[PDB]
Amino acid sequence: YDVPDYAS
Amino acid sequence: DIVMTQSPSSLTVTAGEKVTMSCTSSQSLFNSGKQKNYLTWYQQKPGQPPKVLIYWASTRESGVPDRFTGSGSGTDFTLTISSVQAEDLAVYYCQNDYSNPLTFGGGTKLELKRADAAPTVSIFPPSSEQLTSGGASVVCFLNNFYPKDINVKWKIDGSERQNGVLNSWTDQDSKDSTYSMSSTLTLTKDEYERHNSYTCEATHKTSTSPIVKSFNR
Amino acid sequence: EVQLVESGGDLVKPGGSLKLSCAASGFSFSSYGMSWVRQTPDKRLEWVATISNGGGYTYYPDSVKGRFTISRDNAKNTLYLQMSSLKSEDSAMYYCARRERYDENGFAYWGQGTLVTVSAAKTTAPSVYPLAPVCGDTTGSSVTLGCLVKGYFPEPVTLTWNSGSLSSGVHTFPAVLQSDLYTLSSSVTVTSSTWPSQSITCNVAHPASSTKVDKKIEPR
Repeated sequence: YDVPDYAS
Repeated sequence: DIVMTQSPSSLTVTAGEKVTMSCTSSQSLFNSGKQKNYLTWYQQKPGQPPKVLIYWASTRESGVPDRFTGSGSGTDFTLTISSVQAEDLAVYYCQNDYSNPLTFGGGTKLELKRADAAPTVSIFPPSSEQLTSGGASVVCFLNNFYPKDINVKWKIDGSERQNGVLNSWTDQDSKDSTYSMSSTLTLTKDEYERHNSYTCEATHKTSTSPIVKSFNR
Repeated sequence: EVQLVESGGDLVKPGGSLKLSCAASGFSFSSYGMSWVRQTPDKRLEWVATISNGGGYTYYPDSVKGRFTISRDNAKNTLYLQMSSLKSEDSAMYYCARRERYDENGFAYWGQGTLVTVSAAKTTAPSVYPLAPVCGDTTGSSVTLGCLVKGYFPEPVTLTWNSGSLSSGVHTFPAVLQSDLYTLSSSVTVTSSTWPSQSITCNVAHPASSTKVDKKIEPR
């Protein structure tokens, strides 16, 4: 579960 | 890009005194989702990679000394040291951490108050050794002034001069809170010797009128 | 201790490529995402590329897209920026900071940069000129002396007075760059009588051209 960056 | 503007490029400061600094955004950094403005403040010392003091506008890092209060929300923002220490004189940045591209704010540098001093200007002719190669740089050192706001104006034979002046300047000095400047005018040997007087004129806060350092061949 | 340790930032000609590595400890690299961040010569720092914790999600600015790629290696447990097609304005120090996943609070963990310098300039040694006054006593009855180092590339030179024995008096103005080559200067100050009686000499080392040189400040 690659998680999108929080600034994405 | 969400554009971060830092002001002022610098801020003088005595010690044990409250200082505030700013940053602003074009857009806003606040999301409703989490409930936070994502503007993170950083601090930097030469040699040292910057570090996180406040994150989400307001919230101080682990270890960050409690003088460091956060604030600012939306688009204008603030960094507030309630009581500055030697150990706090450094460049501070701000950053949109809200959304890519992560932009940081230009810089606000702390440099501390000292009493006024005027420079000890000193002019130097091109070393002969230089001229023996075909070049001729006049070095005018300019030392120990405070504040940093200074002119220097080269002038060949009363006429003003601009092309060929390169200027290095130092930071504030840690022993005495002083800055220094070196202005240097590099001409060729040929232009150098169709000339006679040379001056480095100098204006400063203390300089009632401008300190002049002429030599003359 | 989390540890991010960078390598790869050399002096390559513009149009060339450079690869940079960044090593991670004190956490499971796989759980957090890495970023690369450059600090330019006038010291503004700017985000180069951001990845995620396994990959896929790759993020860059428009300055960077096309040329640079951020990579990952979870067993070698290392972060890489492949930089390619280098413009001179890329010259910056490159830090691998990391993305704070759970918390959201910036880049609280930075490695200690790997300086990328891209120049078509080539290594020319310095010109050390001894700068004595036609004798001016400065403060008290002091005398300012001085040295100017013209025309060296790359960096650094290093400039002492009497081998560092003379530590006082001197200011040394930073390197600055004339014909895409640099210039540095300093003022050693002593109280008159030291000079011209007692030696004062400017020593200058430019390690990339192998030049140590020393210049005696001198009337005749």
